[PDB]
Amino acid sequence: NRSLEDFLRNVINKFHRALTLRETLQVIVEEARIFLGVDRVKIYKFASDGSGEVLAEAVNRAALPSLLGLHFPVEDIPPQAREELGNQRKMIAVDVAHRRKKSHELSGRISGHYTTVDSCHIQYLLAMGVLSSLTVPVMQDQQLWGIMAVHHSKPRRFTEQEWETMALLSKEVSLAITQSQLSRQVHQQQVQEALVQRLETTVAQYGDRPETWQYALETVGQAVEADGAVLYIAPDLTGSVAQHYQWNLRFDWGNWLETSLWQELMRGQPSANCVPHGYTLGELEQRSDWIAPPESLSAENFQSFLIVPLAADQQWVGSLILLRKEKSLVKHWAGKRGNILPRLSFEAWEETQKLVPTWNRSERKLAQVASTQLYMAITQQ
Amino acid sequence: NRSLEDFLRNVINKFHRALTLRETLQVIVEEARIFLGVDRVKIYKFASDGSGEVLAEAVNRAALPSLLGLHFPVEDIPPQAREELGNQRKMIAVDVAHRRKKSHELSGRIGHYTTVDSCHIQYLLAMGVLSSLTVPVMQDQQLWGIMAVHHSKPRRFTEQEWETMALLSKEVSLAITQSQLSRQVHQQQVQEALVQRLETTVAQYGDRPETWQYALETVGQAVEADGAVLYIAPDLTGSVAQHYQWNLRFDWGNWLETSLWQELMRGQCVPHGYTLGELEQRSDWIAPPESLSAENFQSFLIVPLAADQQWVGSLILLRKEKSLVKHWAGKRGIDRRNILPRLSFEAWEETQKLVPTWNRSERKLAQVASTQLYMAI
Ligand SMILES: *[C@H](C)[C@H]1/C(=C/c2[nH]c(/C=C3N=C(/C=C4\NC(=O)C(CC)=C4C)C(C)=C\3CCC(=O)O)c(CCC(=O)O)c2C)NC(=O)[C@@H]1C
Ligand SMILES: *[C@H](C)[C@H]1/C(=C/c2[nH]c(/C=C3N=C(/C=C4\NC(=O)C(CC)=C4C)C(C)=C\3CCC(=O)O)c(CCC(=O)O)c2C)NC(=O)[C@@H]1C
Ligand SMILES: N[C@@H](CCC(=O)O)C(=O)O
Repeated sequence: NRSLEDFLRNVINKFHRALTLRETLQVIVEEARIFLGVDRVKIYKFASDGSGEVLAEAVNRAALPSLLGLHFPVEDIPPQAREELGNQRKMIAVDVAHRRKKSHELSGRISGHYTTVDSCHIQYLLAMGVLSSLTVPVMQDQQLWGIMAVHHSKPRRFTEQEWETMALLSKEVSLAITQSQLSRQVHQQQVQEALVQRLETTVAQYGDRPETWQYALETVGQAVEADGAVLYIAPDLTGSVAQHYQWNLRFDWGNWLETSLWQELMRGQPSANCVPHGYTLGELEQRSDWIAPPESLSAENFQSFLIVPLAADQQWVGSLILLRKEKSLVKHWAGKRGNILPRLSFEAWEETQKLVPTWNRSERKLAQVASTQLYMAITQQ
Repeated sequence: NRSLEDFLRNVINKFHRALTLRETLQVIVEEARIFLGVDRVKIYKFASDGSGEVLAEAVNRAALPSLLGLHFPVEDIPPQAREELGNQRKMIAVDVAHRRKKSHELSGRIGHYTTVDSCHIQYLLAMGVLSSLTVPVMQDQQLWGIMAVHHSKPRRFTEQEWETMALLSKEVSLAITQSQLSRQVHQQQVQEALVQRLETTVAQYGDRPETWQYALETVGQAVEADGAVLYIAPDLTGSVAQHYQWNLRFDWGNWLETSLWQELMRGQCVPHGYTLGELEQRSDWIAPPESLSAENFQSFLIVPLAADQQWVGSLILLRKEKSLVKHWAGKRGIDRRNILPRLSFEAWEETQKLVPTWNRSERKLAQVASTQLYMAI
């Protein structure tokens, strides 16, 4: 007999009333650095393409540089090393001055063997001013989420007491990542429900008037974090012209929406139940029925479209159109990357990248739930 | 630059100060029952043998009975059901009155029915249950247990409720991980505090024989043994074969000189476990007096204090037979357990006898203390 909105709030109040993920990573590296008495302890998180970022860092600035916020390319860690770190779950200790390494299991020991290090990784570590390195794999969903990096500018051997402690801290990071990922999912459930309740109240208050649909559309566009949005309402029983509503736009899509192109698009039909389908601008232009929009239309940098038909079997009543502009992202890399020899400079290199917007799992679900509500509201609930 | 003792206490203070595992399961089931408005929500944890226990429960007592603390046997949940819940991670809903079921993925979210086996139908009817939702609880990609949602009346669960239960299952899984990691850190302190306790008694209390008695009781308490034996091999040419005892009635001075224990205290500092049944079936086996066997020691953890060449002593950690009592939900038959379901789930109390084992934490701890003593004398 308790509402969902009240229930989700109780989950966070009791199970997710903690610190953020970033703040937790920061606490962990500082405790490791003090306990080890080393120059630098970092936490590095892989991206999908194998590259990564330094998310947390405790560092003696007099001894080592700060790599916080810097990105490293995929080639820095070759498949051989990733295999040993992830699938074998090996912590790796590199003794630079003697060009040797050793591996201990992240799991346990129940009881060291030295191996010669490749000359590239030796120069690499030298270029960093590092003579002692301990790489600790961070696991999540049986995958290498990233590493914990312990660096010292002087020769430094680690006792087993220190191995086990870093292995323990690795599980703490894994714990926090799990915590943060679940708290994210709960919060997405709150946003979903808050959108539904807001839409229901809007209709109950205003009814079947343009103010309802204008307010509802931009409420949805804001929840799904789009850059712009359009709600199209088809002619009802015995004809009722056509209604369209816009948010964060500049020109009237009214005439453009009546095009053969958009009538097919809004229904989710190719030829060129509220299942949202994503599109890029470059894909729509390749349609056989593609008709160019006005001049000051394509200059708004709108590149990503999420079109959701307002339908239910033999009943199509309209469509929800969510838009996203091309975004410019800045990444600071450690040295100039963009082969056989390692780079010997790790200075901050700035790069700007025009990324094509994507509609993730949560946003697509949110758009589905939103359009479903819109369908039920249009057919007079 | 920091000691280990200070570090581990900071880890617990900063990451492990919250509700216990038991308290969290009880919070979770109570929120689930109130939210769903059903008669009973339970959390059920599997043992290694396939059986399980109702750890937490929220129940409308005027609608359904209480199963809190009760054990259910392995036969109740057949291999195929464990496969669906575990490796396939299926949430299973049973509509008893129509003898049908539908399955949904624990993580899948964006409706088909199948006939339920007649046995599981009788089973749920015997419980007074007409509507059931079984949600797998995972840990390390293994089926840790289930969350059981039971209603006496027919009840179809909406999509919003499926996701919500799935979310609570992830919450349970999180609390389990936190609990286990909290246990590891605590066992790290026990191992640490043992060492510092010994070292304060080594370089300060001299080489008095009273030290080997205090270290024996300190280690014995840390490993939570019922009795401890420290055997000192003859020193140099021919000193004296000594032995210290803790919580040991009779004197094992004679039995230790036997080739039975002489071979056991030399391996063949890695700890190794033995049950009494193993010793009795040994080709090398000589019986002890009745006064020694009257204490009923069944589990032996022998840790040879040696480094290849030099073998100066051996550590023997002992545990008596344990008696565990189980409250089975209904009386189990002597045979034909997979043939017919029980129709009565009244608490049947059975006492069990078992030989205690030595887990990874205790064997690691026994190894730490043993090496600590080897370098001592
Ligand atoms: C040589 C042309 C190329 C190359 C090869 C290479 N790398 C490794 C091992 C590792 N390199 C890293 C990189 C990092 N360590 C860090 O701390 C950070 C920042 C947080 C980065 C980006 C890691 C983690 C490993 C694995 C663990 C280790 O310490 O070795 C090897 C293997 C070494 C060996 O054989 O012993 C090789 C061959 N590195 C380059 O940059 C070139 C492109
Ligand atoms: C028949 C002779 C034997 C038998 C077989 C059987 N069981 C199932 C399905 C399940 N049975 C359980 C048991 C429990 N449910 C609970 O809620 C609790 C907590 C107190 C227990 C111990 C579970 C979890 C399942 C799986 C999920 C489900 O609801 O189905 C089946 C499969 C049913 C099917 O056809 O799908 C079968 C064949 N059960 C017996 O007890 C007999 C000894
Ligand atoms: N060797 C794999 C990674 C294996 C792992 O994740 O453990 C790679 O380079 O992508």
